[PDB]
Amino acid sequence: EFNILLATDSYKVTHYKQYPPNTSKVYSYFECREKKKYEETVFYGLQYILNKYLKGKVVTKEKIQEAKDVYKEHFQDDVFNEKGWNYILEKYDGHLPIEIKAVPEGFVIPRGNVLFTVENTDPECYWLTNWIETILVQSWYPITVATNSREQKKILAKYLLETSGNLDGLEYKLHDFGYRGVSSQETAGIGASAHLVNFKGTDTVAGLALIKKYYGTKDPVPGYSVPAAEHSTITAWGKDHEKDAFEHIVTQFSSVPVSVVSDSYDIYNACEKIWGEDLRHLIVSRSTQAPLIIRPDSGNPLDTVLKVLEILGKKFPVTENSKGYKLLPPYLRVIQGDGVDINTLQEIVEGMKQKMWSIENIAFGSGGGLLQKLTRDLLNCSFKCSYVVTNGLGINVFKDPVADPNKRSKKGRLSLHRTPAGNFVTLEEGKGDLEEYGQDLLHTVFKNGKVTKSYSFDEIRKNAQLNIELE
Amino acid sequence: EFNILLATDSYKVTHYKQYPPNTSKVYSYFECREKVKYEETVFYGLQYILNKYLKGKVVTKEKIQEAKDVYKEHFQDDVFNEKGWNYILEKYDGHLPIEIKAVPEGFVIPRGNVLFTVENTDPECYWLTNWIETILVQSWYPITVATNSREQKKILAKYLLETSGNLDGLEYKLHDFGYRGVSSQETAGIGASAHLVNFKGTDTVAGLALIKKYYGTKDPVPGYSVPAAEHSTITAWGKDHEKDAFEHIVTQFSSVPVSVVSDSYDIYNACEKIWGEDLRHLIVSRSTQAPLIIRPDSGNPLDTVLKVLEILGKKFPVTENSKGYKLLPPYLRVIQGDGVDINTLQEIVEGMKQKMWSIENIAFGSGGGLLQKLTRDLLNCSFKCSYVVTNGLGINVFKDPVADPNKRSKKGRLSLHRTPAGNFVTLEEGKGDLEEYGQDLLHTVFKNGKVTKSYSFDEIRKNAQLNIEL
Ligand SMILES: CC(=O)Nc1ccc(NC(=O)C2CC2)cc1
Ligand SMILES: CC(=O)Nc1ccc(NC(=O)C2CC2)cc1
Repeated sequence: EFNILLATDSYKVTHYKQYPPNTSKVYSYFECREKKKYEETVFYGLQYILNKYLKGKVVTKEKIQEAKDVYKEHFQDDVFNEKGWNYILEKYDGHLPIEIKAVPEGFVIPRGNVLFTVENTDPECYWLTNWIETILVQSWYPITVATNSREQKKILAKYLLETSGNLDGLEYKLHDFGYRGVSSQETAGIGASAHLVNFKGTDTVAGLALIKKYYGTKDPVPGYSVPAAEHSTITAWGKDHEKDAFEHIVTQFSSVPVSVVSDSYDIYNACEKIWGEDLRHLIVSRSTQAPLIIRPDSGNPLDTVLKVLEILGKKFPVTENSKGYKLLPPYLRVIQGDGVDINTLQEIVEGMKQKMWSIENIAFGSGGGLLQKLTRDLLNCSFKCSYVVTNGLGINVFKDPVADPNKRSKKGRLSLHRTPAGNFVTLEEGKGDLEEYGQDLLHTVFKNGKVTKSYSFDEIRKNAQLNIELE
Repeated sequence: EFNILLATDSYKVTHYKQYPPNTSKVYSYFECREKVKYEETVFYGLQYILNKYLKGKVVTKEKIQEAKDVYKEHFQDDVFNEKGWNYILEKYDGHLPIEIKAVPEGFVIPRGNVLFTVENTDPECYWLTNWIETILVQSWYPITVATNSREQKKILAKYLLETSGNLDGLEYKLHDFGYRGVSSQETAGIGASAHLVNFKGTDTVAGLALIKKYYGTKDPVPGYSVPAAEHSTITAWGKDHEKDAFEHIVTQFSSVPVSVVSDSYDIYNACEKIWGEDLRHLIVSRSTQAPLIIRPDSGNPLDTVLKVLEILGKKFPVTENSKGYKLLPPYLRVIQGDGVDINTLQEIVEGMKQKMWSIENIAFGSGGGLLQKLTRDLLNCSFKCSYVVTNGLGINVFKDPVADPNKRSKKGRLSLHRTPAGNFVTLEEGKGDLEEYGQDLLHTVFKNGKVTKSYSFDEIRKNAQLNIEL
């Protein structure tokens, strides 16, 4: 069973002996720090952490004893705020005396703005604000996945609109194949749910359950998939029988869309000879609601995609759309699911555009690039103390390392506001109290062990829409 | 509650309909495919997966119904193999009819060798082998952390041995600060445990419990930490009171080691004037068992370490060790916990060596670089079918993409062997049965719902030792 007393950076266990004596309040904030591109970030994932880990009776006698026993061996010393944890158990029935205020989930906010703040609601628990830094900072992950996923959506929308004249199917153009490429089951669910803020396609089922339990959607599920082969279901037929495997699978799945990996031995032979000749009669007969989707999975991603389209365009009837771009027949599409990240995604669609291929023709799958090849440094996700009260006097605190101005932190009590031009500004030093900038956009979401404001996944999706979708 | 019917890639739900008719056996294997350079990998972490997710009754009526309802909406179609899962429920009381063979955990094996194999033990459950690919493939993560952690130990060992003449304290030279920098609580525990294969220092508490539950150590805990400041415990005193903060903290922790972040405003001032002058009397009085450990945390990592050392060298009595390298007094050390990954670690220790500073003087902390900035591509961790039986005939299967020879997979039944020179070789096409290469080095670790062979964390550590330690 999860124990919040064991869910912090070890050294934090020792911090109740380090703050200035007579400190009644520690107030800290989280930002995606500006770095001297990722100019705006989707705020998502806090509500999961609040419900799964922080809410309700999270302290018990047994949990305190367990922690005491572990830390004694871990430190080879007795340092551990047993009294402090007892106080929360006795006075608040194990509920964290903490208030967290946050921007609504789904909101898209420029770098360098306060996204949430944390403070203790009882003077005795001044040490608790930063105890829970470790667990709260892990919000960097769904924030970064949602943000990086949204940025790939911008690229797709731009090129889809240019080559086709509309955005139809945009929400299916980047599929999550990341289940096997992430570091754990829990990461898989969190990461999949963050991708679903922006798209509807995922093969990692864990994302669905998480969304239902922690956020909720009107639709039965937030995510979808279609029948698809892997290399094992082709190669199991034997090297001389790829055609047989192909024929079997497309016939099994004759009325739904079907993805078939085509590069087991020779992707170009498979497209030109097998699909394009031997089995062409099983492809051209297919419904528009059930195309064959050809899946290359090796080689230079751009070069392979172009050569695959070139091959197919000579074997199947291609049309030219109203924008001047070439379009495969509706029963035939391509998915590139190898080597895809935000950099290569851009290179592929631009390369397709150069060769006059509509983005209508293709969709993308991303695994490690989508859910694993990301770090806290990408958006400089960071949690810092900005305000303390000591001897009843509030003081604005901050770091400002001489060798790195980029690591300077904000001062005092913070608030987030709309500017007169409609942008965002973070006010420091309690200047929000002057009320010159309209309402603070941060809302209380957690207070004294209870979740006080929640968002549905439908609202979050609405908040995270692209401008191009809006327009 | 975790449901293994829902812990696969969505598309694998439809695979029982895609294999050749009358297939009775699917046999697959995992390798770190040969292409840095990461020539050898530590095999670690399968035992966690076996126990937490695969063993015992993993199928119930409720889990079957649950997955049915989920997949119906997910595919917008009824495609779930309800009958197959019911067969396992009814026949084997929900225990998986699967056999897994694996190299011992902690083993250091060159790239391109079979590390584990998977096959169904019941003909009806031919589809089961690749259903669990997704869960088993996540072993890439502990393998890669452990391997990358060990590669850094190799670097530290070389430079420590060169500058000091021994390896004393090596196991504490790379400390895990990755708890906040990983993608989840579960990942934190797994990765920390993998780091602990090589080192004893971690602030990621979750690692200890994982090891205790799934592996076990003779000692009460496998990892240790020491009291340390963060920016909030320095800055909370106010910008004009950094000295007061330093004095309070080193006085509170006067007889244990204490790490004190010193770059809140001006690292160089902090070292030269605050520590080196104002509070010097509180530092030179400390025990060898309780040093002050000064922690810079910003600026170019190499330049910052070198300047911090030059500053301290002029304020405190420096000795020259037997190898001719400079050594701070035993009550004073440094930890660099910013910008550290396998690349910069190398640059820092080489830079220290060039300036005649012993590696004894320093330790490193790494977070995202240690536990998060790694992918399945680093070691090319990959799971592939190599052998099937269809119509009673065994077939050696494989992929071999024309535009990428690096993606070619192995053929047939596999086994791992010791060569005449004492190295590892993987034999394909069932050739291990010819008995020209001695016994198979893989062991059966899982069979029909039971873990059949396991390793303590102490055994794993021993297996993973560096040659220089041996
Ligand atoms: C629009 C589209 O192409 N969707 C789509 C295509 C393929 C897959 N799935 C696969 O290709 C799996 C085998 C990897 C999922 C959605
Ligand atoms: C040998 C050594 O220097 N160990 C060591 C030093 C510092 C810390 N911990 C910290 O510096 C925490 C503040 C980040 C842990 C172990």
